[PDB]
Amino acid sequence: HIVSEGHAMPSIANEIAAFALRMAVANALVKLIPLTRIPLKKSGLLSVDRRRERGQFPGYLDGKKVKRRFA
Amino acid sequence: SHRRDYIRMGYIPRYTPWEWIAIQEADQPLIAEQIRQDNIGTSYFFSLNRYW
Amino acid sequence: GVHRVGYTHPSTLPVPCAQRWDLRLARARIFQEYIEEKAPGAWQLEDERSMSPEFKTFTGYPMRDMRPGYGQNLPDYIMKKRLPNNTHYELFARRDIPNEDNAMYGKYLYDMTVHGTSLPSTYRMHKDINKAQRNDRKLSGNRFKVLCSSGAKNPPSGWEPIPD
Amino acid sequence: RQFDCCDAIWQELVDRRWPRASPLTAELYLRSIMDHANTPTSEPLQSFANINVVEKKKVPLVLAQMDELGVPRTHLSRVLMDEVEDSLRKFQTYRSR
Amino acid sequence: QLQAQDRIICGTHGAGIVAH
Amino acid sequence: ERRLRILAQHRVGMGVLKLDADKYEDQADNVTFGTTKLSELLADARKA
Amino acid sequence: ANIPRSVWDPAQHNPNWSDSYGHDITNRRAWPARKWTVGLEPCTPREWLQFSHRNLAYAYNGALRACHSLPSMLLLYKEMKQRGVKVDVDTMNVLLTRAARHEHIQVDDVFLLFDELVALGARPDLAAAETLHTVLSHSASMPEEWREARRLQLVELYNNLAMEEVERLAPHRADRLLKEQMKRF
Amino acid sequence: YYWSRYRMPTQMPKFDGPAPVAAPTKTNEFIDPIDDKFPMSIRGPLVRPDVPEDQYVDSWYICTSMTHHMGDYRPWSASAPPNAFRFRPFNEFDAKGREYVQYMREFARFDPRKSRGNGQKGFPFRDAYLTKMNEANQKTPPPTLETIMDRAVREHHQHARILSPLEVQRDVGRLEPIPSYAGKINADRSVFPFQWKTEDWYEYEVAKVRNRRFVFENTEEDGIRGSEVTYKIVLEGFWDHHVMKLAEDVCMFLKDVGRQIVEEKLVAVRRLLQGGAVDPELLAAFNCARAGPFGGLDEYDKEEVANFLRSDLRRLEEQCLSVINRCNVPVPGATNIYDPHTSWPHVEKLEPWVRMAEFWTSSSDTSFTELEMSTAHYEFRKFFRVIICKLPFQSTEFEKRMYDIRHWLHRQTSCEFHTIYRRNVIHDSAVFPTEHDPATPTTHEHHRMFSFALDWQSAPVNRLSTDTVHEGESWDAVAQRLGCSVGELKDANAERETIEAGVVINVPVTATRRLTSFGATPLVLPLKTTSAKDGERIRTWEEAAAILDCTVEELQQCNGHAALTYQKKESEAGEFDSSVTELVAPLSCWTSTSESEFSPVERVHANDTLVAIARRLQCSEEALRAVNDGITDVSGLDFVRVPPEARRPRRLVEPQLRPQAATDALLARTIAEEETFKLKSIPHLPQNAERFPHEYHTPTSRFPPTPSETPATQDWMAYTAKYLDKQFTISAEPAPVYNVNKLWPMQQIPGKVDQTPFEEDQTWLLHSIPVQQLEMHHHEKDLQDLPFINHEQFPRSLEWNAP
Amino acid sequence: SAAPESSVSQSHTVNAPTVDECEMLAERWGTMNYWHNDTFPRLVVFLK
Repeated sequence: HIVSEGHAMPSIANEIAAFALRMAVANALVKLIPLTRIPLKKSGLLSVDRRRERGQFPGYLDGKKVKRRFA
Repeated sequence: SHRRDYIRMGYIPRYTPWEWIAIQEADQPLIAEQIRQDNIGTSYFFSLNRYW
Repeated sequence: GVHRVGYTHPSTLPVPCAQRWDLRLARARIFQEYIEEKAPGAWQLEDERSMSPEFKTFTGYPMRDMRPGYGQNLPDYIMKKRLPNNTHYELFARRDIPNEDNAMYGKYLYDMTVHGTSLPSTYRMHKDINKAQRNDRKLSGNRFKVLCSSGAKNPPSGWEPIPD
Repeated sequence: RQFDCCDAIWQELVDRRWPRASPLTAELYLRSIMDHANTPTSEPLQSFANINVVEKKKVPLVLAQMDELGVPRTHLSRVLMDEVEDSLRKFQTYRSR
Repeated sequence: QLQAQDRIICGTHGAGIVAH
Repeated sequence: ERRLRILAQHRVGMGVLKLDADKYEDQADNVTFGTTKLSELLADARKA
Repeated sequence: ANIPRSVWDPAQHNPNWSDSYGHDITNRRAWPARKWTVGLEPCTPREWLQFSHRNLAYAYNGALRACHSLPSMLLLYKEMKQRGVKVDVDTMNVLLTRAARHEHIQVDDVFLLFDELVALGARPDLAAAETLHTVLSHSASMPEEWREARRLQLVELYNNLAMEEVERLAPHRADRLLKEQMKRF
Repeated sequence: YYWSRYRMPTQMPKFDGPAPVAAPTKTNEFIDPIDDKFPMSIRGPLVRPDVPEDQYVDSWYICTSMTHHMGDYRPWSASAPPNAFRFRPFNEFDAKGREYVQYMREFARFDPRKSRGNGQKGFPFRDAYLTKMNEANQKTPPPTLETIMDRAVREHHQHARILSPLEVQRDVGRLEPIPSYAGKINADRSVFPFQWKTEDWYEYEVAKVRNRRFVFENTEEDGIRGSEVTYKIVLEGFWDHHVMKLAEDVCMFLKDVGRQIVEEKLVAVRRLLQGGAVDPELLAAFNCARAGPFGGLDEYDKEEVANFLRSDLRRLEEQCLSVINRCNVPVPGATNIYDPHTSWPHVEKLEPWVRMAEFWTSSSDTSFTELEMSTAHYEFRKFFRVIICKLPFQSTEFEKRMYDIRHWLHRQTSCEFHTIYRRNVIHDSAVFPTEHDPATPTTHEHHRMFSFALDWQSAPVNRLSTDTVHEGESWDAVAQRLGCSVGELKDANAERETIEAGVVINVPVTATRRLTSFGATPLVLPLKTTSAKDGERIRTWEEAAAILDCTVEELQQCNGHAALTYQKKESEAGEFDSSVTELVAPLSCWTSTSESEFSPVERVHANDTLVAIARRLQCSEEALRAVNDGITDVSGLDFVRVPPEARRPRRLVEPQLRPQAATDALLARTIAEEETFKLKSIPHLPQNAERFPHEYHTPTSRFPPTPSETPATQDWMAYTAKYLDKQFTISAEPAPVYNVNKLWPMQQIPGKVDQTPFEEDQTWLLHSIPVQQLEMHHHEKDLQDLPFINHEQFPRSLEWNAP
Repeated sequence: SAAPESSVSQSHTVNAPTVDECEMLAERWGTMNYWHNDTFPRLVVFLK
């Protein structure tokens, strides 16, 4: 069973959410069975990536990553 | 008040002493409406109207 | 579809009960409510954005009412609007003034109490000190501007300015 | 000079409410608390202002409890009433003021 | 359940830890 | 109880009727208004 | 009634109220992490993430192998058992081989050590079974009844090992390897 | 000098020997050269000592973190319990597992009848409760055929059962013991995994959110929960460590004070438990009921009253002992004040008020792009901590000691006192009776806008407690008139042994037919003098004022017509107009009577046979027959007259409604001006405004507009019968005798034609539904200028509660 | 000097039956645990 926490959206059919589900399942399996930790750790299942979308900034034209027009 | 090694020696109490508690409590008066005693029923008719 | 809502009286019923409309009228008697007769029955909309736990902005309460024509002139808005008395506007209209010392207490009274007499503002003191430091060196730049020129134009009998 | 036990007995009486606390009983309790208020402490507690003057703050509570119990206020002696009014003017500010 | 509590704590000005 | 629940839609919850009297600035008057309204609601609910 | 009686009356003194200068010193201390020589006690969450009782077994195996004398191996084994870390096939084999090599040890003591290891959880393997078989063959001085009693245990252990081997080799269809192992058994 | 404080000088540190020689990219002053040059593989990626962040605070005006306890670094093991696995509070599970086992245990021990007291705590585990409510999970499939056959051929034929993954020894190093949950954990679709209906989930979530404050804090339950009064001290400051330390200090102070108060209460209640006496007031309170549960008057004696009192005192004593034990529990060795069992008063948390202000930093007056790129964020923070005290009794001493801590609160800290105390309120039928509905029921027209003031007065409506007895009356006659017992009326009077004509008596407070002030029947003063003043008509207005006992101004305001047509001579001579047909009395002089205030007739239901009517009206069947000419059955009669001796009559109108004469006296000038200016009617629409409906749209109508109704569009049977063949036998679909609410959530005004939410998509976008054009206005959020300009009056928590 | 108030509740600790309590035993109220407690049940002596 999977319980979603944080920001909830109608459809989470995206690769990021799938990766989060995969990490949660791997951690649950490791907690359930100890010796399962070695294959998952060697395959990178348990490793967490710290990447996140750039936060909003009104200085940018779109607000995230594009500056304003220059003459 | 007997603590000679105060402030200068780095001693600052974590808890406010009972003497200071009593001093501060005795310095100010008590509001008479905080007792909120009630013995008779509510006044349905005149209490809301009262005087302008 | 379009229809006329019926109302079966409990007396006419085979076995009487308390009709929902009767109970709602009793509720309106209890709490002074407003029955909007012109309210359509087909516009009952739930604000799914703030009423459905699917969205990250879910809160559980109907924060806004789905009505594009809902403005502020209408008496429906006016009756349930909140007056600005005692609000943050009341706080701002009194706390936010140029002189917070004057907000706390009168400057003249405070000076007359703690100091000897009323003290001028720092800007006025700057003006007075600059005039003091500039009158000693020369007396040509300055002029005479006063609120009431009557006293200057008609000085008292015993007023003889000292020549310089 | 057992004012804590005197207060305990007064609370027991105001919880019973059947002995029907007399004006004399109320006067005795008020006199006891005022004497405790005027009793000074030792020097280490006397370095600052005297701390026993806080005991007069209980007087309005006792007056409210007398109002609930039905004990008349005027039946108190005038000598006690002068000090009661002193403690009231010291610890009985109304909301309007 | 301190031993000789009345004499040590409630009877001695040193509480048993002050050498007069 | 059922009539009272129908009369008070959201004022009751988990078997605990609650009324937030906010009419007057003074709590002394607000509690009077709250008690009056509670008694009125109870009287109208007692029709059953 | 203002100042509570519980703070100035010595009759109501708290029997177990510690002083202000004691508990802080008690919790300020950081005891040395080398409670045992082989491993380091973790003091930080990162060290706790790295630390595991099963992982300590690998370092204890390495230190046991580095040890050159059976008394030193026994001392290290005592330290490991006191720590409670996991005991496995590696330590079982490295201890049994040296116990068998040593001549001063009675052949019953090595069997007792093997029994207590398998009680601690170290699963038996073919190398340890061979070592125990060698000790049984070189236990002439012991009673014949004792030899027969331990022979029954050895043969049932070999049967258990054969069952485990066939179970672990059935799915992969390695008939030749399974036959080769069973030939040794 | 106020500046004399800012005068103390400091001294520089004393150096020894030579000065630190530098090295013989811009040289950055901030970076420490040798420390930064030192390899990270040796010095570690640490900028602070490895200490829990609880001890570290992010400083102000300095881009570094500081420590509130300066230089005194507690190790990690100080916070954790002794010998803790991974420094956890409990070495069993991690944070999330510890949280979730709580929900599992709560659902395991859940009982729906226990939720009546608490609020959010009453809601069980969401996933388990919802998957239990789901009806599609009770049908758990059995093990499938192939798996059954494989297990059979493995265990029986191949002599090797298929081991579950839990019991498989996958650790090649050692043998692990078989866990107790290897295969004995039964699998059921109704318990795990959780699968629930979307509507059930939505209802659960919204109910849990709404039932936030619906918790009865003060109950009679024994233990931590259950008290007489509850105090919440919400103390707010600028820094989290500030409020934490202040909460600790206030918790200690309240612990001592509450311990002394509760011990005094205990030494007072043990005296009562040892022995006591019951007062006659208490005896009267226990024996005041007219009828007990056993159908008759109950006689509680001294022993029973003392037993009830002693039981209450025993419960209070056990609560006080629990409070004292919890007060004595905390110790300097281990003081945990965030749990109620081991602390009193326990301290709880609250979400801090954090407000991010986003503003420009550049001073440029030309470049908007530069101004936007120069944007900066700085946030205000207000951290609060909540202290909860639950006293099993209401003592003013504790309130005195509690309200007086704001004087000695720490620097830059405020406090709020929430008080939840049990209070006895009185509900009486004397002023809030339970009568029948009015004969004429109020409709939606009485609940329109401004109806709260135009035609409604504040409850309760006054009912006369005094009456005047007529000449043809006796004790039984007046008792019958007032719907009360003659004995109780005589007791209420208590001084009149005899009844005389034209005597004012006091109506008993429990009478069921008490008259309402200002009866709905207007009073009209006849023109006839009924005296020797004139003999034919009242001449002056002073004469009518004297007769009616009311002011001349009120007389003018009540009617107006006499004032308008007053045939008065300007030479100081005022006369009544000869065209005045009648003179109406002002509302203040009106009188009410039972005949004009209670309905003389009532309507019967279908299942009434001369018995239900008598039961409803509290009259006898013989009296009902006598007043209705001895009718045996009322099957064919709809209206039945009510005997005057009925003890529960029917009122014509609702007493709380406002008479129209009050509004007439309100806008008296309007009526007079209308009569003077001959205002027949004021049109509000042009002649053919109905031709174009969308053109005008008065500021009361709402979209979508309702099309005109049609006769036989209610159902397909009626449509076929009327518009298709005219030979269909059945007129319409079988209509139930009861009322059917087509729009179930919405209570629409009956008798009004209205639509229902559209089933089809096409009509939704093809109807005359406009779109938002101007700014969006909310009835309350308009005070807050915009989502960006969030106007907050006070820096209270967004999760703050008002009890 | 006053000793701290005892934290033991006498309403649940049944004491030995005094000879003075026996006279009013026929005129005294008690709970079922009081009457049938393990040590010194009062109903037995009331019957005796």
